[PDB]
Amino acid sequence: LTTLDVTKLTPLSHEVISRQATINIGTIGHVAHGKSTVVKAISGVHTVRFKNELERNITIKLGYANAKIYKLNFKLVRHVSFVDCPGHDILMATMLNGAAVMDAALLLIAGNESCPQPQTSEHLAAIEIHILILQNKIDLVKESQAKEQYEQILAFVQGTVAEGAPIIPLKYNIEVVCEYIVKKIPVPPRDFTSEPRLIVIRSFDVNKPGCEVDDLKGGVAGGSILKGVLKVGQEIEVRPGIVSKDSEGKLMCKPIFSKIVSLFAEHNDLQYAAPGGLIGVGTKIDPTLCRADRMVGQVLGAVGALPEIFTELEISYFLLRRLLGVRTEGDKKAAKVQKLSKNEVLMVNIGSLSTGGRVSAVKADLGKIVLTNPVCTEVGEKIALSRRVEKHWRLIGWGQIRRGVTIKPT
Amino acid sequence: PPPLQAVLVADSFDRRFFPISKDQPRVLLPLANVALIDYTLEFLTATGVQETFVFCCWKAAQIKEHLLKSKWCRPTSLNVVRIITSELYRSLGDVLRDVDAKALVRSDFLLVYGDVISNINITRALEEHRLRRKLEKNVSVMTMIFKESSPSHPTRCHEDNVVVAVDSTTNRVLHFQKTQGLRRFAFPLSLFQGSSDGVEVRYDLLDCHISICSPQVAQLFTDNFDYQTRDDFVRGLLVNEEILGNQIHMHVTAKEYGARVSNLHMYSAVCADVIRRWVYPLTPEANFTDSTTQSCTHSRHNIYRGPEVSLGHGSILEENVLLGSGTVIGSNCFITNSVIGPGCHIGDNVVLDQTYLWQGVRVAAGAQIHQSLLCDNAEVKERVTLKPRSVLTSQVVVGPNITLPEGSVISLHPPDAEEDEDDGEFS
Amino acid sequence: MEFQAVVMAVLLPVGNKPLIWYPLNLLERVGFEEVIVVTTRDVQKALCAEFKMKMKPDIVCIPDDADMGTADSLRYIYPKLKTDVLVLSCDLITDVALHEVVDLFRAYDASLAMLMRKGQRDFIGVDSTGKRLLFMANEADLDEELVIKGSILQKHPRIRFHTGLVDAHLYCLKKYIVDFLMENGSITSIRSELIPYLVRKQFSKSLDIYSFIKEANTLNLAPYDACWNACRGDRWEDLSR
Repeated sequence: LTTLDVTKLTPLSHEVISRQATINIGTIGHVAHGKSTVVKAISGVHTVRFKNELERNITIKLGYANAKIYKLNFKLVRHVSFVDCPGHDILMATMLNGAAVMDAALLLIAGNESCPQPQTSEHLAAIEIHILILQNKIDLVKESQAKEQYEQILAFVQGTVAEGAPIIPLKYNIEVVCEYIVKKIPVPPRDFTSEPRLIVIRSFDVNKPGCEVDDLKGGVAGGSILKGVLKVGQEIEVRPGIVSKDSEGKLMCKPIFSKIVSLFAEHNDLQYAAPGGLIGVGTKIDPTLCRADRMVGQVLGAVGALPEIFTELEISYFLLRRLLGVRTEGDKKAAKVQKLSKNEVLMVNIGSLSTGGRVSAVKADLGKIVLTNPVCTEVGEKIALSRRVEKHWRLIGWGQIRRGVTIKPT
Repeated sequence: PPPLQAVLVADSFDRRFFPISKDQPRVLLPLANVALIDYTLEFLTATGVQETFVFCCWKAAQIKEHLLKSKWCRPTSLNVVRIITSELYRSLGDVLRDVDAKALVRSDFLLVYGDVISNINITRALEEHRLRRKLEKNVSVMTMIFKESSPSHPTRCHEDNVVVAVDSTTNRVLHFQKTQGLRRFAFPLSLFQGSSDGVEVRYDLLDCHISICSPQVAQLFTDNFDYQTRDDFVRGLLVNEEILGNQIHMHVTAKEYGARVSNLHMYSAVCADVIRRWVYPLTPEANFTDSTTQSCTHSRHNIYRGPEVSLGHGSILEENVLLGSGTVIGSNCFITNSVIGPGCHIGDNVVLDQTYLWQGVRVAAGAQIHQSLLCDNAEVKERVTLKPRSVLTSQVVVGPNITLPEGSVISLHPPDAEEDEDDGEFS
Repeated sequence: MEFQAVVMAVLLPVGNKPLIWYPLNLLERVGFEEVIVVTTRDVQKALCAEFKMKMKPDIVCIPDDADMGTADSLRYIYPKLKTDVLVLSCDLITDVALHEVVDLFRAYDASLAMLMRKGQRDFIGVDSTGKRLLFMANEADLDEELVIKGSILQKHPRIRFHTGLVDAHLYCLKKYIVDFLMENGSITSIRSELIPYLVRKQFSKSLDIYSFIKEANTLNLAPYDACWNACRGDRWEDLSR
């Protein structure tokens, strides 16, 4: 069983005190709905199932999956989490907007062919950045296996400009990859001394229908801790808060303050918060105010996080020429990034907070994007800019915040 | 079980009525001496809606003033209208996102534009929608209202003509696309293979712009930022099939009238239909809005006469003519298929054909007017002939002895109108 | 006389009783004292001699060349054609009352009448009444999108589409259709090119094409599974006959 406590000063990255979810390990590849099988083989069947609702954004939501690594009746050495979502562009844009995203990169490519999807995955991995490829072409001829190894060696030589030092090749491969990762995954330095900061990527309401008159607990939000550690009972505050435009003008933003009643992992978690996981903070918030995924896109802070609420931000336009790595044989203007057209709806994904916005104006140096909803991320952090090519939003450019409009109601 | 709710959009976000919209909101344009908002509100009241919200962005003050002095704002009215105004709205997507954020709707609401003339009863469609939602466990998300028609009818304007491919058995929409500027149409083959029981392509439908919606529609709008209009949402859902399936269903009616005015072509077609009692019980003499001025009497050939008309000697009202109260008609006038607003003044020997005169319009004797539109307080001098499709807006007075060309839209504002003047047509 | 029964064969007297006997009997179920059959020559231009051992009311047989399609066979047999024709195929096992199909050729004075059945790849589209087909195409010539003209929707704003339907290869055809076939050698098979050509040509004193939908039987297709199904159903079919 767990051996957690409520007395800690400076925990270690691989400290056995928590031993629940230490480093978020992302897996980006051309699996095409095959990486789920790899994650299940490496982690389990249904280890993480605590709150299920109607999915809101299936294709734009990152998915976390913890896994405990033990060796020797065995001793748990580390516990990393597999993070992978459909759509490499969204993950790449989230990674290239700050830090604390997929510390260890893995490639679940196939050893069957070298299709354009592997090239796109390699380009995404290069843009985001430690990487480690893996041959998923199980049950293949030995001569075909050697030919695939030669082809993968050629591809790795081509990619060695950015990252070319991966090595890997039905359950034996899982153990071999686990041992290689444990030997090779460097420990990431995380600053736990800063004030707690989390991004809410999921909302929930555990009040069952026809519940008790007093036994009605609500306000169990879910997300990822940005920087710092928080304990149960802390007076946390929501940076976005409740926004109401009923004032016939600028929308008043009232922050929500609540005590952190509990913190839950996939298993029973302790009061302390381990950075790098999809922790669920169950607070004493109104269940109505946070419906199913209604409270997503917010920042949970304990001491009034420095990110001030913003309505419009002036960014610096810097876009890519073509689609990164994606250039099909046809390529009939498919990899043609259009210019900064006015009144175009595009999302800015600052770290994990993804808001939307329409470009009001721009003259060659600063686009004044009015956010679709009020956001509070930073004052000069790197903000991405993604646009929908064909029913799929894809990263189009980067920029930095220079000025804009802010407000702070209380 | 919960009371019916209907979100009303009082802002046609496109620009299809300049320069008319620059002076008066489109929603308040008098169709038959009655505002379009009154028509839509009466439709909603008759069909059984109990709570309505009207969202206004353009000239919200005038719409609010008109609404607060209407019948539906009285405490005895069964519909509780609520005016929501905000200058940041730019499309229907913004309105639906605000609806989701403020969380007005409870379940199974109505989505209609603010310029819809209809008398549809949606009880059967509502029952079908609710039954399918309960049977399929929240799979169905939208229900559309379409009126059967022929591709040659004037109401089917070439701009908004649409074609659909649907499932005959389950009334499920599988493809949807407008037909503007097209000689041939394309249909994806995939929908054939998914269900090989027989798809049906329909081109005889008319888009009544009436929708039955679920809070899932609001959630999809507040997730998909790029969506701006209903067509965008429909196409995006029909291109994103496997993920969040969310089948869209359709209800087709063939015994009741429903249309949405969007341009002068549709305005004229709808006015002609309304005068000819096509939207019964809604009728100019029915006085569905209990106002003293719109009291009317109905006679042969659909000659609608208000109080204190004082028809002049020798004048002839041929058919399909409505006269506002307080109008004055000269001698030997010939008025046909036209609508004259209250308080107008017409001279002698004037010929009016398929024209539309709002309140306060003054016309000198001897004029010939065909198929044109004259906004309120306009004036025309003697020996002036107006060609079809002409437009006079907001007190513009046309000088004597001139004949305007076919396409002649004029207004006080210089740039938008093709010509601006106050005492002539030559500069 | 204005119908001249014509039987195509490019078959094999397989089954309990000869295969070619099954459609031919149908011809003697309703008149048709005389019938023209065209045999193959790639294998041997002598199958007519083998078929001459049957006991039908009256038979006419004509040999062909080694390579010749159905349209090519009609091109060869044209000098024996004087009126409208009724093209059939040897592989066809059905109990259809033929009088329905010819009625479409009779009442509406159509230029083409065909029989089409609910099978149990090629798209067809008929009008609301389900008699006059308006469109037809195959996935071979379509890449991803099915194209419909504006004019046909102007004249017919409601088209019902069928996908899994199976042809019976039975067609009542006019004489000037055969004359047009004479005028152009670009046509090699009826089903492959001739019918869609007429369907498209209906919209440029016009062309009328009608299909009758059935719900009872198909033809013995080339695959052996179809032959097995036909053998299984032959006992039930011949119970009435």
